[PDB]
Amino acid sequence: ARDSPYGLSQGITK
Amino acid sequence: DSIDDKKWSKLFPRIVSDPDRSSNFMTRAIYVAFSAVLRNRNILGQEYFTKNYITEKLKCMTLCFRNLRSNQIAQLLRNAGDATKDGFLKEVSLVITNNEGDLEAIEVFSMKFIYFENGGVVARLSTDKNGQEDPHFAKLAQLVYEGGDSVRDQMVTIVRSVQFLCTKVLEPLPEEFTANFRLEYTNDAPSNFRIDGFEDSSTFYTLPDDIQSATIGHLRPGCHAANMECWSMLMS
Repeated sequence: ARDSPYGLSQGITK
Repeated sequence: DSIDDKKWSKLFPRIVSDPDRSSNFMTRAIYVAFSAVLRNRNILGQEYFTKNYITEKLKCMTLCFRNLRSNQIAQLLRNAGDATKDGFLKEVSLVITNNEGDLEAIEVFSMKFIYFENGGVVARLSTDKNGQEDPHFAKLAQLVYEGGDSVRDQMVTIVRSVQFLCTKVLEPLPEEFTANFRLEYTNDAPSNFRIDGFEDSSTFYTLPDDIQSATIGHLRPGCHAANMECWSMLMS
């Protein structure tokens, strides 16, 4: 399913 | 070989020499260190943190399990930390940028990992991408597990360093910024493996050429190893 080595999370924005 | 500190027992395992607890300590390590970073850089306000003891010497603000938001973020790091169990996690990093979601970072708090084949002695190789040895590999591979108390001191060094950098070294973050967690999988991790909370991405993060850095500290439990560093434009 995953063919990429990176993971991105939702963040905190100020 | 155990950590007999009364306070340490709450957040951490008393024993870190065996694979499971070595991996589990790392999960707790990620949780405490990034809690302090988030708190002391004032990315999140106090109300997302619970005052906790690390040792009888040192206190720290850790993500609150009883607040909606902080519990989500704590869960996020717990998932990243659980990937350490099978050697699937190359790096987790708090990435601060101007806009969501820029590739080049203003500031990064990185934990970078390495796994050991058996007995916790010989390091499993960690490479590019191009076949080149990882930047964080050598320094962590040379290390030897020196007992539970050594690990206790390492955790204390990291949290104290985190407090120092944010309080004495780092210039304040801009009024407007976006901070998110970005991770990298190891090549060993299968295609069916994905870490909850983290979207797949072909891009990680990058740093400006004139970037400054500082070593927060290393971790050497029985069967795992990690190096934590700070990269930023806001030093001094």
